[PDB]
Amino acid sequence: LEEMIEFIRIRDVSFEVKGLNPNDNNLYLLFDGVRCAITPATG
Amino acid sequence: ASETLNVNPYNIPNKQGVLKLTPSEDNWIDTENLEEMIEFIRIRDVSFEVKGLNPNDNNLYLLFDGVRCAITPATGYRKGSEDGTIMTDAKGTAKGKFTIPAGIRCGNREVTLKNANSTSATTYTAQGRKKTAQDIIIRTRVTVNLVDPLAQSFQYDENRTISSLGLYFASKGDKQSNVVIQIRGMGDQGYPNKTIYAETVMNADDIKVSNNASAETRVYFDDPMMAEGGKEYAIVIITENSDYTMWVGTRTKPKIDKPNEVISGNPYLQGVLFSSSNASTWTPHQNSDLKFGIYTSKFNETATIEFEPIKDVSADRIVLMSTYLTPERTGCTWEMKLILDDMASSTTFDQLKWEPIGNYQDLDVLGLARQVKLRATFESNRYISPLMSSSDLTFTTFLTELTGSYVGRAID
Amino acid sequence: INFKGSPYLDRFDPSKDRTKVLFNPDRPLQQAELNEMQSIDQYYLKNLGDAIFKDGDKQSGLGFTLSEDNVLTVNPGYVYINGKIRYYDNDDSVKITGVGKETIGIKLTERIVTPDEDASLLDQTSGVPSYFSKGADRLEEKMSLTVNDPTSATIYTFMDGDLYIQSTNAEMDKINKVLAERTYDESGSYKVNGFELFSEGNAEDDDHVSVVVDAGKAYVKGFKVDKPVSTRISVPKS
Amino acid sequence: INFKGSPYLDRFDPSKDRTKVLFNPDRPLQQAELNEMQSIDQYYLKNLGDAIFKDGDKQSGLGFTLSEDNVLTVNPGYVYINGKIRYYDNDDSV
Amino acid sequence: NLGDAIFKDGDKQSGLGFTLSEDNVLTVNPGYVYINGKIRYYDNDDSVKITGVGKETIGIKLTERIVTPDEDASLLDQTSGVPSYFSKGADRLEEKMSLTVNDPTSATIYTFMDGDLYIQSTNAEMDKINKVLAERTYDESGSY
Amino acid sequence: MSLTVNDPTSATIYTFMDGDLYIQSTNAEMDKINKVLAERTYDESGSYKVNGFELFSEGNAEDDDHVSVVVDAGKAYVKGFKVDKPVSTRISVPKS
Amino acid sequence: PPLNTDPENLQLGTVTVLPDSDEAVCISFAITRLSMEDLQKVKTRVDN
Amino acid sequence: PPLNTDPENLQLGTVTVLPDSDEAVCISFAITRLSMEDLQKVKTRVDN
Repeated sequence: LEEMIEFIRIRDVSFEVKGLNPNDNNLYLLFDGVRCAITPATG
Repeated sequence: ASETLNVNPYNIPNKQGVLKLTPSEDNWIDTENLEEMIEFIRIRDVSFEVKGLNPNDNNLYLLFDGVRCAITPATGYRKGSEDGTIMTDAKGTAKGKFTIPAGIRCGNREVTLKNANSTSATTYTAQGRKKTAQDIIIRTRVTVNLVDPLAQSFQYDENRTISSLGLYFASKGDKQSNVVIQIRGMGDQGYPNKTIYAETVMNADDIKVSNNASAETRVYFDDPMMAEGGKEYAIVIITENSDYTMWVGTRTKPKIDKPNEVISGNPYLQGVLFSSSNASTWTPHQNSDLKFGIYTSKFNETATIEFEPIKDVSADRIVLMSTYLTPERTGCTWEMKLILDDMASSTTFDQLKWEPIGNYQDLDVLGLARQVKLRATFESNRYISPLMSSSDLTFTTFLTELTGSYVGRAID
Repeated sequence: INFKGSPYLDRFDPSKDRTKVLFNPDRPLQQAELNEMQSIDQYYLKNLGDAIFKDGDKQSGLGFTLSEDNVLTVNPGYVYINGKIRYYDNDDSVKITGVGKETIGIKLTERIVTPDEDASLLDQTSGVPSYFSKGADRLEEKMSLTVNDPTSATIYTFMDGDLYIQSTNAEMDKINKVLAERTYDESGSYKVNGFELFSEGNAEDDDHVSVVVDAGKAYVKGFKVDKPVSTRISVPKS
Repeated sequence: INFKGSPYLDRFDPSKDRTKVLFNPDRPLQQAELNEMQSIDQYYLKNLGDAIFKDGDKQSGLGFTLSEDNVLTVNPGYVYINGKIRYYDNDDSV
Repeated sequence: NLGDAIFKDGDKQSGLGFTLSEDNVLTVNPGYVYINGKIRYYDNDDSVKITGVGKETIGIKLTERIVTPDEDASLLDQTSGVPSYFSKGADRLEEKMSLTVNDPTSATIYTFMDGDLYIQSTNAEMDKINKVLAERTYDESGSY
Repeated sequence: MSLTVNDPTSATIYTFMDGDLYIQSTNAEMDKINKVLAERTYDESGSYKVNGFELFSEGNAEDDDHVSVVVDAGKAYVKGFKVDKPVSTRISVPKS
Repeated sequence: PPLNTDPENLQLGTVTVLPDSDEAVCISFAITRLSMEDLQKVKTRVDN
Repeated sequence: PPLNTDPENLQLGTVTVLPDSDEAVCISFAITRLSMEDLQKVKTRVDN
């Protein structure tokens, strides 16, 4: 037909989260629930 | 309860006795000569009972899909003076069998055991697929009834398979009049709808009486009825006769057992009583209810339906066209242990496994069967289970021919 | 009523919107105050109830039993009148004509009640008429039934000996009329399935086509159309 | 409690539709009348509730905490009981 | 108690179809309203003017009184001749309505925006119902 | 005024099935109107699909006795009732 | 032939009661909702 | 196919979980929503 795109690109996505526990730990990023890899921005 | 209730104080009839079909449905294929519905219902004999007609009601003929059939009485019963008809016993009970006519198109059909003295009707069922066409052929049917009766809205709150009610009478009529309990839904009168959900006939033989609403009169239906949650049903408490006097409770009244003590509004505000001089003049009791209990099949979480084998099956091909509902939280596995005409002598269902089969789809033996022991396994929940009719039921089989040309027609 | 006049003294004014009586001790008893204190509340009651209902609005009990000579019994029950709900404890049963419309409706039946008529209301704390026994009188107005007085508190109309209309519980019927008509506003005169125009000879009456038809289900006027039957209807041969 | 007993005597009749009290001038009085006046009003009031509601018809407030031993603590609000809408007086948690 | 379970203060009931004006007087036409527990027939003729800019709310305010037989020859005893001993018995509560502009205390019965009666709540029922229906006719299939 | 429990003839504000509130029906009208509309919607269009929901797959490399079924998102008034299921679908079901 | 003026009753097709007899023929013009008929003409010309 | 009849769960078809494996296949008698799959019964024979 004439159609949208088969894949979203492998884009780099920065992020921020708020309002977890004080110094909460082992926080896995789950893109579509799928475990991906965080760059921990130290601090 | 706080007082009796005379179920028809009008004391006015409408003479629908209550018919049963045995078998009540079919699954079949027919060389009647698209991947169609099953064309004509094969000409097949149905046994029956009908109840609560006139005392020795006479000339009761039968119409199937509204087409005139011939009854043969069962024992306990004569023909009418007319034949192709029955004369009941004194309760208006009649039993027997008749033949499903030719020209009976595939689908559900209305079976009409009657004369002018009493009517009765109920539906036969017939639907599925042929693998080769000819004609599609369907005509269908429709079912309802009315009286001067009592009725009672009642809900169920979660889905449960009603097995029976329980009720109490102050007094009762004779052995040949009756209450019929139907169960129904509700209409935008706020009163019951007209639909036959469930039905059961209850003479004074069938009814228990008490001075203090305790004679636990149990309303059992023939199969169950599934009372879904979040919904008012109604009981329709069909009778011609006043003298069935139950035990109702009503708004702030002295209770019959212990009259020092007085009722709520409606005893069971999750319900509403009604009384009517035509099954529509219904008294809205925002004041009242029956004294009653209700009971369901507390099912266990699975079942075995261990069939007796089909034998000398002698068929290289197979079908399942059984029929059932599996509700949610239920399952109906379907299996065979196939001894074959292909097989050796010691081969026994004991050596065979529960080999499963798919419904409404063809299957192969690839050479002849000779015994099919069968089981369906149910899976279920505490209150609900699959429900399969023993005449919705086929494990169909086939032999194929060794020769059969495509002769094309002559060509100019 | 002019209960303002003695013995009843009744000074209330709804249109001032009087709302309490405010007394003093050691009292010689100008009792207008009591007649008034009751009637004060009964006007606000009247205002508040008549927002909800018309006189003759049926509540509970209230089935019917039309006799064959056409004395309509209405089965006893709760009915609305003119600020308030009242129980039609009567079965008070009225000859309807059974032809055309029949405006069935009530009168609440005024009687003023002295203890002097009603000795059951004379001072049973001492020697019965023992003087205390003329403290007050009453009004009383038991409901009673009428037909083809449309100014009576009209509970029903019967058409040709039918009850003319049968949606007893009725607020869902506004909703129904609306939804069925929404099943008409987009479109609503349609075969959802079935009904199509086959043929078959009537041969019993060998002078008509016994028109063979299957089931169908549908909406027409957007109201639900549902005739599932094995059909054979006679229309004459050509 | 019954105000048809002495001295209160309450000789009201709802089945008659006794409708109004017509008190009489400068009056040594059977206080017998008086229960029976509120009784008259109580019938029509009661009717205008009980033809319409069920006892335990909640009208405000009544969200809840189930105390986790299972003491239900409904967070309080309005309720119907016979004849009338009333604030439900308590949580009364049990 | 029973009024407040059904109605809210400022629920209009009859009459009231504005005698609005260029002067921005709304003579709020006599008719019924629910205020302070009670349905009340509004029978005044108090003309309040608006500005015709921004949000303007029209609302009724009730005010109470004790009123005495000194003020009222009607509170002077038909056990008796009026102007004598016995006669000057109980006083009365009374509760009457008045029209107000922008008063948050008032039971608001109309609201205006730039002189528009931008509100018109013409139903408690078929309004609330179509706020389901044509909205479902947008929703999980619709809007076209 | 006072409270009781397991007297059903008491002014029964609630029932708490298994210490669940047995339901939570806490509007008088919108609930009752839905008990019209989504109900008609079943009557005319029961448990049916508008779109999506279709039956491809993905393997459970997280629990590799399982499929981790990717099946599409999709919509209908399914069971007469307002369904859109937009999901990151990867559902655990056994392997064969 | 099928073009008809009743709003209460539906333009399905014709029963066409025969000479001396009873039986149907409708090789004729017609009307239907959203024209499910036209949507069937497309299927029908795909059968052609 | 287990031919389930749960009156909430609609006939999509099958995720035929593969042997020693996991995946899907759907060639079947199974019928999805109100036969509107008709659109593709037509478009298939057009596409031939």
